[PDB]
Amino acid sequence: SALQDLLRTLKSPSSPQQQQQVLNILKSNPQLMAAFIKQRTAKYVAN
Amino acid sequence: LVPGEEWEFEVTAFYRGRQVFQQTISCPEGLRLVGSEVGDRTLPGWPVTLPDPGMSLTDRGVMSYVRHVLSCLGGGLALWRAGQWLWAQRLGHCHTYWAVSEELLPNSGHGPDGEVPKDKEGGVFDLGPFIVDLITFTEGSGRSPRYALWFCVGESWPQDQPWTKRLVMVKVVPTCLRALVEMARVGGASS
Repeated sequence: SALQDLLRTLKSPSSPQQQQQVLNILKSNPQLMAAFIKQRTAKYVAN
Repeated sequence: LVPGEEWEFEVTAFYRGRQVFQQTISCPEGLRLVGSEVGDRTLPGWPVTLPDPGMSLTDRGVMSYVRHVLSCLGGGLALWRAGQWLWAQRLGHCHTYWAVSEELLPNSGHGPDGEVPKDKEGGVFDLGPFIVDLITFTEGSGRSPRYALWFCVGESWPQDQPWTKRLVMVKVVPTCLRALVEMARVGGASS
């Protein structure tokens, strides 16, 4: 569901192969998945 | 040689700045840009045939040169992933120059990143630095990481001139990298 919301974000066309390869880069780079999770709520009203 | 690193590539070819071809292929052995019949199988990698300039171009003088270039491609231009690197190797008679750039190559005459080796493969793209900068991009660095590979086939790299005047330019894009950058952008990141 966390991966699904990311893929959902694909406002562009694709294929089953591209999607699997994206999940693969994410599975082998947990620090990248952490950034996407942190960016999802990083926006806040300052000053 | 080991499965788990298969990448889908979108190949776009331009004859004199004119898009004449575009195909997307996901092959475990990477691919090879050939300019002919699709025969000699002794070579590894999925053969992607560039079209004859006749069915798109009208100029007959240009069809001439492109046809010669495509003919000197022989084994072709091999490209494949292995580890954290993208590898390329030239198997024919035409020198090929590459550079990593934006989806749309800019005429910022700066010269090529290098030349594709013929004797042994050479690395043309490192996934490591790409992810490092993809992460800071999501943080706000404002600099989207590049992932598009551009190849000048048969002529020197168009440094002082517009690439659209080159006989054969090929743009290769690893679609998963394009997607990762788009998700970082839609997630709230700007350049």
